[PDB]
Amino acid sequence: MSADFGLIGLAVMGQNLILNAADHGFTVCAYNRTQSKVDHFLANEAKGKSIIGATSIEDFISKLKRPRKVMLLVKAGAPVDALINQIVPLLEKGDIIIDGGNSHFPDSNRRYEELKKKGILFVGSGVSGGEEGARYGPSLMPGGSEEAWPHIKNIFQSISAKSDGEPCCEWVGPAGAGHYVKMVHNGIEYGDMQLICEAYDIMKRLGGFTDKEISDVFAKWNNGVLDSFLVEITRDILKFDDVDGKPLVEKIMDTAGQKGTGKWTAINALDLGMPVTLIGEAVFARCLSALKNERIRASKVLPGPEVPKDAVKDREQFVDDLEQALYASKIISYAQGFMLIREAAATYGWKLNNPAIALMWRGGCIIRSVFLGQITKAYREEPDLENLLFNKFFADAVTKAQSGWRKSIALATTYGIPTPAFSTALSFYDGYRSERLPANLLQAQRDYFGAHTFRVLPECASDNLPVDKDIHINWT
Amino acid sequence: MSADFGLIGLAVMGQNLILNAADHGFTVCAYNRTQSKVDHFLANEAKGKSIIGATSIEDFISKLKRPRKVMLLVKAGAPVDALINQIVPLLEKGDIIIDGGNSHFPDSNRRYEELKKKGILFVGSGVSGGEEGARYGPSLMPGGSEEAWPHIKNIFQSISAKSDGEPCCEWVGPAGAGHYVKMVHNGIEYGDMQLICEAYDIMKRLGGFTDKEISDVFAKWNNGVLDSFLVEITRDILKFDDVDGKPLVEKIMDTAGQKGTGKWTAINALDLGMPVTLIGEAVFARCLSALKNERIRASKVLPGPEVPKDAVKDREQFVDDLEQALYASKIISYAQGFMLIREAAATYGWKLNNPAIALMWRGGCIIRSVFLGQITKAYREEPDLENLLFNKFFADAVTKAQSGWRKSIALATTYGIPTPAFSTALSFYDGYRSERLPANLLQAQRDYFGAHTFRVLPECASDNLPVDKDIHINWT
Repeated sequence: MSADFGLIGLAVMGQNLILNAADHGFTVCAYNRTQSKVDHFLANEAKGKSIIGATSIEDFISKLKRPRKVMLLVKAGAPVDALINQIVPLLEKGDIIIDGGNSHFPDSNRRYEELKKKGILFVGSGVSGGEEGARYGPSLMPGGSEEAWPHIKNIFQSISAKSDGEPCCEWVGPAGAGHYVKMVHNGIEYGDMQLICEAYDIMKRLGGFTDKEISDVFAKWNNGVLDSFLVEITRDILKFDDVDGKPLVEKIMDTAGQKGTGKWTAINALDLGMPVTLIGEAVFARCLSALKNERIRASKVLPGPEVPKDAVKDREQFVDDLEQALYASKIISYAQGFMLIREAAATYGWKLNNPAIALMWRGGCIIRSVFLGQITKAYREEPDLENLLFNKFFADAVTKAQSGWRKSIALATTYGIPTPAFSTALSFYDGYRSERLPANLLQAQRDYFGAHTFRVLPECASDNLPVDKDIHINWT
Repeated sequence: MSADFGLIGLAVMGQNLILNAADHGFTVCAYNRTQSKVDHFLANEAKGKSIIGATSIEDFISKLKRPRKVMLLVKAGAPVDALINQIVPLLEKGDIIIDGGNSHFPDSNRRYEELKKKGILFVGSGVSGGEEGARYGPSLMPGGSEEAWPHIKNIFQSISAKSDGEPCCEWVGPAGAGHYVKMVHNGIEYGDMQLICEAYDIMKRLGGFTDKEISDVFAKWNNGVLDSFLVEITRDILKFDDVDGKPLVEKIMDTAGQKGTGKWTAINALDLGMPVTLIGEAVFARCLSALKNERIRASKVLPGPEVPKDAVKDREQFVDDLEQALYASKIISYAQGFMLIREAAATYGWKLNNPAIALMWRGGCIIRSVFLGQITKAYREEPDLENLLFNKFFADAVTKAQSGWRKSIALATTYGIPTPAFSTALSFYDGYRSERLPANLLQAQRDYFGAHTFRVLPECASDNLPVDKDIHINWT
């Protein structure tokens, strides 16, 4: 029948995607596990647009052009498998299932291979932008069956956010790759929110700035190198007054939530053996924050330095150093993010495209920023770039940051303001640039209590201690 | 027939356990997947001791007193399930399978429940001490079927290391709990090795100490508050000369290995939502070290501060500050370790005993130290202690450490020596003691781009913004 695609799952997110598609001249068939929301949606915001409803699953399936394109925006987990299982029999080879939910990539790897067995095409797609991003242009990160891409390309790229004419949507890669890349985006997200919160914390508890003053600093920083959506909303949150003129944010319970996609990145980093330390710290910091009552109790007993009113003499220098600390740390976190992507490409055998991934994150998504355009640029120039930090633009940024980065950390250190993300970024940076790390002692220790053996430095190879061989020493 | 227990798996580890049991007056039946190693072992080190061999699996099973006690010391994974599956039919209800290998606890949870279904008793046991620890007194951490404990108690406690008359072996708890606790011990281990390596690195690259000088510092520190096995072997490694008089350790390739048990703790911390940041950093640092060629390349291009010959004027003060940094950081890592244990007890419904776990880690194991005795003591006094840092002894240690801890970190920061573990410990400490963290902004941010909602501080509850309710604000 008539409908370019259908979408099941009519939460605000999916409704806005359908609306977005309709506005771009697609006929969309809207459906849900239930009914109330279909009729209601057709009655209100879908009215007078190219949006048709459905009553049955077979009705839905019947209203869709060939090959049938079935997008799901449902809760992750078994409900995704529920729909898939009741849709497969109503389908024929070459039809396309699109999971747009925040599904864990091994599930998408599985659904991909299972559907493939039946000749059904699978697209596991990341979607980012929130409610309003879905309405006007989300970031879309499709992966799965490559042969499904020519069929969803025009729908996806038309509705996606644009960055300098270019759509924020390219084919990510095979199997669970789209959801994988969406996962990492969410890990990076956690990192950027933690880094921003540390800047706020240092200005508040160390500098003694009012929220309006910290808001103005974010206003100022957004006008420069840190230009980004998260810095904008932070600027906006910090000046937001409660009904009583007092800053609303200072009344919020300081216990961070996490639905899960953030820990997944840290876990994956661990599985893959990549040092994604900042995202790790960002996840652990939310875990720390959850422990509200334990911290109230801790605050009454554990000592720390006094923060005098005059700890910051030069407020301009303080703020300028902090900007470089935030900015350099962010560069570390993203450099770590792309190391992860680099290792996952290699381990999973996925041909992940670094410029395209950065492009897809430039707009639509929560982490959108000018900074990301600069990442796209670096990888356009060298798509084989082994680390972001080997790019001149980022190497220069990090060189310029040196003094402000270290000064802000020593300052937070001296005055007892927690900087988990700033600290781990500098430690990683200083470790990463070390030709020789103290892991030589680590190896010696291991060979000592466990005879686990060790390799010799090629420049130290000798009679005993030969190159490319596992050496054990009797240390006793 | 005759044999208190049998042990399958005749690697050096298991051989030494059998030997240890024999010396304590047990008749042990030795067996292997194969034969050569059984005959060979009976021919040499088991000769003239109460150790008998076996030829068949049924032969092995027949030589064992009732209820039959079958210990496995084989490679983790499927080989453990292999043995179990071929032993179960040759067994009868109430017989006891003991897995002493380094098995991942969910596997032990599974084997426990499966064997339980057949009325077979299961013990998943941690074993720590290495080759020589197995020969004279390892740490043993049994968990599984409580009803198996009265049957293995005397064998286990007799052969285990002693700390002040007390055996380093108590019943850990149900299902996979023994292996769980062994896992965490190994996470803690990673942390202590990384912390030690950072002290070494700072003295070497920042202080410009020779290895003999750093060895003497560890000699000195081992005579005090840091008294421990790992500090001893480090002291010993650092003075160890290669065949050419040059320090051997400086020739070792600085790429750390990890068999896996270390990442498991960080992953579990993530699954459980506990801020086990130091173990995380220790695992990530090994991951960083593996990247040898990328770091050589990084070292040639990325800038950092110069370390002048006179960066350390006062070597005595430098060393004294560092000792407090190492010591305070270690206290953080262990405090994090027991938070993990605390959450796992609660989430899994396991009645984990904190004094007993600390006791079991006091001796035999790689992390053995006087420090651990002090942990046992703290939990004997208050077994309900919510955090180690609420204990006076540790609170005082951390109070005394303040100045040396922060000074060493600011120093490594200023001069560009990586201190991932020192840094994360201080950040965690400063976060943990904060009544209010900037997770209030995090929550505001989330409620803004995703309407995820937030709670109000009870002391800020009002007309709008009521207590114990999920608030959303229209920030725009």
